[PDB]
Amino acid sequence: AKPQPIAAANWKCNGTTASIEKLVQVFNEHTISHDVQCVVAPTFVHIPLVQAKLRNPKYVISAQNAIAKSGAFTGEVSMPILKDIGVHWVILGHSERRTYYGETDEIVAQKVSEACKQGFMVIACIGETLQQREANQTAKVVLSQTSAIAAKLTKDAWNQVVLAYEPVWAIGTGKVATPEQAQEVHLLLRKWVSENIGTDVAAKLRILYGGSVNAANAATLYAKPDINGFLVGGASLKPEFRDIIDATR
Amino acid sequence: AKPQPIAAANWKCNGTTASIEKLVQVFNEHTISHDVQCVVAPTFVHIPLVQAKLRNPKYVISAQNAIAKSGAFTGEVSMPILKDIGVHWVILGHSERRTYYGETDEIVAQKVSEACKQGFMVIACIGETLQQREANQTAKVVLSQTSAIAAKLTKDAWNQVVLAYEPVWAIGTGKVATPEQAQEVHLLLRKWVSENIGTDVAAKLRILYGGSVNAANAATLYAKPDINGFLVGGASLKPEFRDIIDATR
Repeated sequence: AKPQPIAAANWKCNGTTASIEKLVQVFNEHTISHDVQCVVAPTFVHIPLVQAKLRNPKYVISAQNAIAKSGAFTGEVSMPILKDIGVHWVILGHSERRTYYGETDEIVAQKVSEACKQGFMVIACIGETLQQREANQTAKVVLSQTSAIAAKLTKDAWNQVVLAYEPVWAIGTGKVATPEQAQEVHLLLRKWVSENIGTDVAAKLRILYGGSVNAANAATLYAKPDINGFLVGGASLKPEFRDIIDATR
Repeated sequence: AKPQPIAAANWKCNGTTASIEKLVQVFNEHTISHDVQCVVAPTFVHIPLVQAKLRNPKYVISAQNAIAKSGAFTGEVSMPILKDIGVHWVILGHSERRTYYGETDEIVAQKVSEACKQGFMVIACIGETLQQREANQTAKVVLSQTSAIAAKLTKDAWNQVVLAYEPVWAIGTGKVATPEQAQEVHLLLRKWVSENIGTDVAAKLRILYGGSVNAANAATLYAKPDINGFLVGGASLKPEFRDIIDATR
């Protein structure tokens, strides 16, 4: 049996107080009747508003990034600061951060390890570029990204790990991976985890797909046996996030 | 006559809800009886708490960084998002961001220009390294940093600019610039502004000093004619920020 699914909203760098209040009300009013962990990841400055307004019992709040330690890091938000304010989920290694903001495999791996030590649930993002896919390097890349993370984790830390496979070419581009494309990658990831980390770990691990998930494509993705839900960007700013949650039934 | 001074607290990546509530109460209870703009720059996730608790009428709240535009920038906070939530001050180009987080002169200049266009008051940070100082390059460096910013500003934008001269070797090191060291740089900066931007602009411009400012050294710094207040890191997490404010009398 599949583990508990996750439907996660990565709002990225978007929102106003008014738009968030309206969308949160929509999410609150959508009654969910199956076992699913819903996640909303607002910008840092919007975390308190979401904490104040979001009440749907299936939801938890995540940060979109963090640094490991407090101190003289003007502009950054640390893991201890998030834990103190009640945020104990974090997205780490998103492609935008890997690409724009210097986050190498080593940096991502270190952040994931620090977050697990500090008691976070971590949505750790992996995924190949268009060039890597066309060179037949998808497996090599996602396994190298995953193994880099794994090298800094104890076995027991994996209870806190969620993988999000987001092919870079599918992020924001209007070009979702097909169910077959996504399932092939999720299958190979789960096999690696089973063999390298443990059979128990692999059975319980959520491996989410992201990159152009929408209300219309989500259910046929979720029907694949190794897809455990979604990390949703653009559609998660809209009422159709409700449909995406319901696609994990 | 000097323009209105500023006393600015850069909390950097520090705080808990409990510590912030206590410190804000201390700041609230310290009654200020002269014309000074006090500024507190909390981490992004702490902005709403500070907005809720800080009531001293001499204070405004600043961000420690921003990006110019909303969109698909996971982990970042944009200038429109800050304006919407009521934050209309921002620190840009802090040395930690120049050094750790890729912010070149071009990047800082672009951010300052975008922030001014969006109606922010901007505390734009400049300053030389220890090696640059020892090579007799202090003036060259701070004027190059300032001119890079200036090249992207209209004259009228300078009504929104505050410069913060923070020699890198003084930040967090227990080694404040002497009043004479700081004044020499502030004098040369103001002369450049007077000649390159305008005499009116230079007379009104606040040029703040930062780098190891504390309660005991602040008044003799402020006595210098071209120092208009302070950008304070470590001491601003403590009750002696009150003394620093009072040193601008």
